[PDB]
Amino acid sequence: GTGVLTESNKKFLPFQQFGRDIDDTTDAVRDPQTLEILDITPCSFGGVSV
Amino acid sequence: ALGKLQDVVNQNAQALNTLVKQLSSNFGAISSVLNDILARLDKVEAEVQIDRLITGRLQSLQTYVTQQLIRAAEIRASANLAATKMSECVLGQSKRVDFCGKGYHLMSFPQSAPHGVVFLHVTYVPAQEKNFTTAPAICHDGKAHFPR
Amino acid sequence: TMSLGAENSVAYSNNSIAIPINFTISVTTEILPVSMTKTSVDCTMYICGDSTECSNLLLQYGSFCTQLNRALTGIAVEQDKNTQEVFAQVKQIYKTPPIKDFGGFNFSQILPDPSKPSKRSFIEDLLFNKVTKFNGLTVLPPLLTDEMIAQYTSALLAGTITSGWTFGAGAALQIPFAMQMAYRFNGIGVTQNVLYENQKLIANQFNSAIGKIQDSLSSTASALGKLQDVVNQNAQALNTLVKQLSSNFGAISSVLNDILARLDKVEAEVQIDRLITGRLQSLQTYVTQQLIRAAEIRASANLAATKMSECVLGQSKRVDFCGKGYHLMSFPQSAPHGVVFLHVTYVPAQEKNFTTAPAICHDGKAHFPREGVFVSNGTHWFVTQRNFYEPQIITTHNTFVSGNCDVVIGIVNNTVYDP
Amino acid sequence: CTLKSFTVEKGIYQTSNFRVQPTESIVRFPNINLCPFGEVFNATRFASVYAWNRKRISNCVADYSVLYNSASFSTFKCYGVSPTKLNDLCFTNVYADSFVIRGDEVRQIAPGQTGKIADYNYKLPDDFTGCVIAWNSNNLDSKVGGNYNYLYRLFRKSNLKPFERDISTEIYQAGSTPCNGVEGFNCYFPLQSYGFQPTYGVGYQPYRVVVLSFELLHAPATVCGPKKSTNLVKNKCVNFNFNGLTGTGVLTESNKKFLPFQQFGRDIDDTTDAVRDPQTLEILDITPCSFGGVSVITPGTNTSNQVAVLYQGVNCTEVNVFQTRAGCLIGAEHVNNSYECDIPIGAGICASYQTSQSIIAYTMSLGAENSVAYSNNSIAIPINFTISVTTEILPVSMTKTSVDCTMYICGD
Amino acid sequence: AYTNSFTRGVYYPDKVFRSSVLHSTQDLFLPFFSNVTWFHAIDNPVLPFNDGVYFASTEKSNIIRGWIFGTTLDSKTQSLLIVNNATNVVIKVCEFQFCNDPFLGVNCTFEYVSFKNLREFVFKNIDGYFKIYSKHTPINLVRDLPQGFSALEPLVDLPIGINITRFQTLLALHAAYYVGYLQPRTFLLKYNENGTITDAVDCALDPLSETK
Ligand SMILES: *[C@@H]1O[C@H](CO)[C@@H](O[C@@H]2O[C@H](CO)[C@@H](O)[C@H](O)[C@H]2NC(C)=O)[C@H](O)[C@H]1NC(C)=O
Ligand SMILES: *[C@@H]1O[C@H](CO)[C@@H](O[C@@H]2O[C@H](CO)[C@@H](O)[C@H](O)[C@H]2NC(C)=O)[C@H](O)[C@H]1NC(C)=O
Ligand SMILES: *[C@@H]1O[C@H](CO)[C@@H](O[C@@H]2O[C@H](CO)[C@@H](O)[C@H](O)[C@H]2NC(C)=O)[C@H](O)[C@H]1NC(C)=O
Ligand SMILES: *[C@@H]1O[C@H](CO)[C@@H](O[C@@H]2O[C@H](CO)[C@@H](O)[C@H](O)[C@H]2NC(C)=O)[C@H](O)[C@H]1NC(C)=O
Ligand SMILES: *[C@@H]1O[C@H](CO)[C@@H](O[C@@H]2O[C@H](CO)[C@@H](O)[C@H](O)[C@H]2NC(C)=O)[C@H](O)[C@H]1NC(C)=O
Ligand SMILES: *[C@@H]1O[C@H](CO)[C@@H](O[C@@H]2O[C@H](CO)[C@@H](O)[C@H](O)[C@H]2NC(C)=O)[C@H](O)[C@H]1NC(C)=O
Ligand SMILES: *[C@@H]1O[C@H](CO)[C@@H](O[C@@H]2O[C@H](CO)[C@@H](O)[C@H](O)[C@H]2NC(C)=O)[C@H](O)[C@H]1NC(C)=O
Ligand SMILES: *[C@@H]1O[C@H](CO)[C@@H](O)[C@H](O)[C@H]1NC(C)=O
Ligand SMILES: *[C@@H]1O[C@H](CO)[C@@H](O)[C@H](O)[C@H]1NC(C)=O
Ligand SMILES: *[C@@H]1O[C@H](CO)[C@@H](O)[C@H](O)[C@H]1NC(C)=O
Ligand SMILES: *[C@@H]1O[C@H](CO)[C@@H](O)[C@H](O)[C@H]1NC(C)=O
Ligand SMILES: *[C@@H]1O[C@H](CO)[C@@H](O)[C@H](O)[C@H]1NC(C)=O
Ligand SMILES: *[C@@H]1O[C@H](CO)[C@@H](O)[C@H](O)[C@H]1NC(C)=O
Ligand SMILES: *[C@@H]1O[C@H](CO)[C@@H](O)[C@H](O)[C@H]1NC(C)=O
Ligand SMILES: *[C@@H]1O[C@H](CO)[C@@H](O)[C@H](O)[C@H]1NC(C)=O
Ligand SMILES: *[C@@H]1O[C@H](CO)[C@@H](O)[C@H](O)[C@H]1NC(C)=O
Ligand SMILES: *[C@@H]1O[C@H](CO)[C@@H](O)[C@H](O)[C@H]1NC(C)=O
Repeated sequence: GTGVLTESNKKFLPFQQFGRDIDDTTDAVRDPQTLEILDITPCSFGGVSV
Repeated sequence: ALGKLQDVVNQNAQALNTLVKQLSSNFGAISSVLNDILARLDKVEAEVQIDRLITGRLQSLQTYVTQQLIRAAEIRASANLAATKMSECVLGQSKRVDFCGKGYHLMSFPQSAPHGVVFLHVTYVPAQEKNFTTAPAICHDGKAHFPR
Repeated sequence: TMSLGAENSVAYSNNSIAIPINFTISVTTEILPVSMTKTSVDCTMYICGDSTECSNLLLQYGSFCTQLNRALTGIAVEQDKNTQEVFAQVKQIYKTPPIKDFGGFNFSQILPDPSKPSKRSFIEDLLFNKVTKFNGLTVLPPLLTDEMIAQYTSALLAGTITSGWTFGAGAALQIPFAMQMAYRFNGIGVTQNVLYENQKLIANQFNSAIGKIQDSLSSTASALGKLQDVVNQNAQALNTLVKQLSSNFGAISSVLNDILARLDKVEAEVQIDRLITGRLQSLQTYVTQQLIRAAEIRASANLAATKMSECVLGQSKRVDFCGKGYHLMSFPQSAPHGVVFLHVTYVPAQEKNFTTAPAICHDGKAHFPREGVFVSNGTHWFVTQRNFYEPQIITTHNTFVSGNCDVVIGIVNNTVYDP
Repeated sequence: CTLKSFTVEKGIYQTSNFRVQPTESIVRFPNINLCPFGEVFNATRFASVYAWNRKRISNCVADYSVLYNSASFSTFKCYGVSPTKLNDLCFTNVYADSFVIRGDEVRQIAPGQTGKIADYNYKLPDDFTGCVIAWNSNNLDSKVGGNYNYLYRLFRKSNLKPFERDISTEIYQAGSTPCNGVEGFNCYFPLQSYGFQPTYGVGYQPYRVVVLSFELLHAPATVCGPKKSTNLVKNKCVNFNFNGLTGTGVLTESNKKFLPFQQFGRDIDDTTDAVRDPQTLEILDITPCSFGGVSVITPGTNTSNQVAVLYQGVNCTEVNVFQTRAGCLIGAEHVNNSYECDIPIGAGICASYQTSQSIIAYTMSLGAENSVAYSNNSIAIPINFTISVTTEILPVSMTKTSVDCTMYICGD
Repeated sequence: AYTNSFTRGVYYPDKVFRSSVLHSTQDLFLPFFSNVTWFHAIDNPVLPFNDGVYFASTEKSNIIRGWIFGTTLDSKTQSLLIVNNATNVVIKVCEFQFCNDPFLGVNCTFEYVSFKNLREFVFKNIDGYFKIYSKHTPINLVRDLPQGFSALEPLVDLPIGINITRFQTLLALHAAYYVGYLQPRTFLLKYNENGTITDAVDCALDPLSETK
């Protein structure tokens, strides 16, 4: 994916590896090397126009 | 049930939730996640699958813009009616029956609301009928008199 | 090369006026569509013929199918709204007394007729006689049946005949019909004694004009053309949607069972997705054209609902809104998927030209008419109203003073009587 | 589940479609001859490929599994049909085209191909519907010293059209030389013999081909699979198969005057509306199995979880139970009165709740009836008034969305 | 000699029942108001077949009782022969050297058996299958074909797989007939309530027919 990662308060149950969005893509993750839970947010808040 | 404004919020929210849900669908590809096709199949193997996503994502975005052009035309028909009630009911006194509340119209006051307007139409309603005998004309000294 | 009309150099002059000596009551028929047939189409039953081997492919397009049923349901619900906005304007079901003592006017062709199994008027039965595939498709009934729409056009007319303007503004207040019509003459700027002095002639002109509506509607095929056109457009749109099921779209056949009965799954799915792709575009085209066509019917239902309120529940001052002339009154008749208005109108007739002047000099004062115009026939000067020639002796009652004889262009010398 | 909510407000909701499931499956075929494919596939000698032999196959029952199960065949490619399906199907006629060919050249016997056999010996239509069967025939068709009895066309003026055939031995012209009916510099005899010897490599050995062309039409079928007929059923929802025409519906006797040659009947919009039974010869009308919709009628769940159901456009015999003009309505206490509409159903029917513990359904009230007190000299005049404030709400704008079409479609 | 065909030569285009419908079809038809060739039986010249033939005759006791079709006709190629003797209809494809003008005296590749009136027939050979349609009617005009309408009904369909470019009728010997050629045309056909075709439009005849 691509975005801003921020460590977050979404308290996953021990079996859950991911949290998901309405298009089924990732909204949050657990790190493969740590019990840290990360929110994922889009760059520029979904791009922007000029 | 004062719902004409909340019904416009609901229709635009329901149209966007449908537009976002349409990204989860396969349209006949191996997957709905575009990165999981590119991360599994090598260029010309993947382009055949990605064109199914592009075709279905064009058709679902083009469906949304078409329905929004139609929803926008009825919001404009309502904004032309609200602009006409501002002119004829607020800035004046309407003689048009039921345009401007019911009863004979005296005044209106415009209140703002989320995505809309509210008119407090003030009207005179006649309220206690009594029966009387009546006549077209009065005969006096052989002259017919009619009321002004 | 087409002709735009007869050419007419109208006889303008700085001191000439024309005033009508006589009038015609005219009745003219306006027809508006108000709703259209409440179709629906089950997108799965249309596309896949209800075959599971196809339905499991159709799920790959997700929510594409439910939003076609959302659109057709919204179009179907607003047909009952459009029918309510027009007819359901009356709060109570008014009815006329058993005796028809309406001052010489004859409503028998306009009012209900309990000879009929549905209680439609004589003219409503002319209208209902002149207006004239089973797998995906479905036709829903309207909420109001024609027997209930005919009870509204009966109440919305028994109120008009017995009480005039008043049943729109509040509770119906009864008034004699010969007096109702006097205040409708008074509303177009014709002095009310013009009705009472001509009441037999005016009622004969009205009764004769309603008689000619029977003949126009009985004889002429194009008369209800606006309603028949709305019926024809929806039938032509359905015929196209159904004939598109026979289209091949690049499959081995257009018959879905005959693909499934010839090919094995991995070979059949490649053919069935061509039919799904074409049948989905065939249905999206229909629903888009119906969403646009339903907006044209709604814009006509909103017009019909305001002609109902302003023409039937009132006395309109808006030019050509309630028919061509100085509008007096209008009567609603139901029609298949529409409404018909009979617009009773005053039309001035038998014009005569007179000499006129802006003001009249007397004692060096200028006199102006309170109501109407000054005219002369040569030897004498008179006041008249504008829309019917009734000449009166000029007096200090029918005139008002301002200024003096030096100020006004085209002022003339005549004695003003002090009564 | 339709509304994606645990609470639902007062209304009528189209939740589901209803349709009658078929009860039984009916199979009908002519009572007709185990098919003479053996007289083609096991013939002693096959034709030369330039002069291929066509047999009409008709008036028979054919178990194609005798062909497609067998290990004896080197290739079984099939187009517009899948071979395991052939036992279920029926056809007007079948044409079996048969010849000997060199084994490498068999790849030319398919639609869309080009090369000297496809071009000048035997051309398929590119919209073929049929199967191509081929096998190595070395022990049948090769001989010591070479078998010269089998030939191919090397030359022609122009390519064959689909199923065109050409016997001519006249001298081909390969250049500007006028040949005048004799060989020479750029003038040659148009046919070549294969000369098959058993010493040859597999690509050079003789192969036998049979091509089956299926005459699939809505005309009466004379070739069919072995699939057995059932007895007939009437006035009931059934799945059916007449001569390979699969369908679903209700079968009923009808007055349709089929002329003696007519086999099927059709509607205004070109759907199949009737058939004649291949054994019985009775005319049967077909109508679809009943369907409509399942509009669920509810007060709000904040009032009650009690519910009524409208089988929309359906008749109650096909599903207290009440037949409305809008469809069959199911609930309790659907009782005779009139009220203003709470929940609409259609054709003047409406429904509403009683908290006596029930959903009413009734013909709607239009309003209170009122004979106005008219007489030709009576007027009513109001002695008093009321100043009334009426709230009217109007939409004016909607949220200014915008979408980046590239980022929506392609996600960067 | 020549005659106007009027609206003659319509036939049921397929084996499907239809009723109360205006169906449209593209097939080999005799064009409306086509110019068709008239022959007296006092001869049977060899005639071209083109794409197919409409044939009609009018004789007091049936003199026309068969036809030869093929390219050489004389059976030096597979030649189709049709004859009827008032007890049977007899049909053959043959290469045996039968006579060059085999009037009915008052390889067997295929074989099959089964002005007082106007007798009408249509012959066509799509996919090499020889199709015959016919009608008989009591109409008594001598010179021209009768202005009016009737639909020809399919009799026969022979899967002979064979080429034809010429034909010749056969006469009873010890009366007139008409010949016109089919062309690929679009028609609109009116199927009645009882499924009979009772009217038609030739969609390329004139601008009014193209409008219809
Ligand atoms: C009102 O108009 C109707 C219809 O024009 C008149 O009804 C006719 O009256 C005659 C009287 O002899 C009857 O014979 C007819 O049967 C009636 N109907 C028609 C259609 O002609 C009626 O007389 C008029 N006047 C009143 C007071 O109602
Ligand atoms: C005003 O016009 C009306 C017609 O609109 C005239 O009424 C007709 O007059 C003739 C001759 O007197 C009669 O035969 C008709 O029966 C009348 N028609 C009706 C419906 O009553 C009327 O005479 C004109 N009046 C003036 C003052 O010009
Ligand atoms: C009404 O119009 C007629 C027709 O124009 C007028 O008659 C003309 O009058 C003038 C004198 O004012 C003459 O010169 C013409 O010869 C007359 N005849 C025609 C045919 O124009 C008439 O005067 C007008 N009446 C009034 C009171 O203005
Ligand atoms: C139009 O002009 C005539 C002129 O004759 C006016 O009528 C005359 O009026 C005087 C005074 O009232 C009478 O003495 C005459 O006997 C009248 N003559 C006629 C022929 O009636 C007339 O008043 C004017 N027009 C109108 C509508 O009143
Ligand atoms: C109406 O128009 C006519 C001209 O068309 C005016 O008549 C003129 O009046 C002046 C008055 O001083 C005379 O000097 C001219 O000789 C007149 N000309 C003609 C041809 O008559 C008339 O005055 C105008 N009316 C008004 C009120 O201005
Ligand atoms: C209208 O009448 C007035 C008098 O009431 C006329 O004005 C007088 O005209 C004469 C002759 O030109 C003058 O001697 C007077 O001085 C004028 N004024 C007064 C107050 O007498 C006037 O000319 C007349 N106008 C018309 C158009 O008839
Ligand atoms: C006006 O007159 C009418 C008719 O006499 C009165 O209406 C009747 O009133 C009685 C008693 O309330 C009712 O039972 C009848 O049903 C009424 N008849 C009709 C035809 O409506 C009426 O009450 C009088 N007064 C007012 C204020 O309208
Ligand atoms: C390996 O991964 C585990 C995951 O729990 C982590 O605790 C540990 O520190 C990691 N060790 C190294 C050497 O990467
Ligand atoms: C051909 O011969 C074989 C010999 O075993 C026989 O079983 C088969 O039935 C015959 N017919 C076909 C079509 O193979
Ligand atoms: C089988 O064919 C004959 C042909 O005469 C037909 O009469 C018969 O009804 C058919 N058999 C059955 C069991 O229907
Ligand atoms: C449920 O019912 C109570 C009492 O009628 C009411 O206060 C509450 O707002 C209702 N809630 C909903 C979600 O309708
Ligand atoms: C309902 O179906 C039954 C059986 O088909 C029939 O007798 C009845 O007339 C039908 N009624 C309506 C109103 O459809
Ligand atoms: C039945 O209801 C109707 C209105 O739907 C009403 O007119 C009628 O009087 C009622 N019958 C009884 C016995 O109450
Ligand atoms: C038919 O066509 C031929 C062409 O030569 C012509 O001689 C003949 O007059 C035509 N007949 C009619 C009736 O037009
Ligand atoms: C039919 O035969 C003629 C020779 O009489 C020949 O020219 C033509 O090409 C043949 N057509 C076909 C389709 O074989
Ligand atoms: C039958 O066909 C063969 C081969 O085409 C030919 O030699 C023979 O002459 C034909 N029979 C007759 C009677 O001509
Ligand atoms: C159709 O059939 C009916 C019933 O046998 C018959 O009376 C009628 O004359 C026929 N009409 C036509 C146009 O064939």
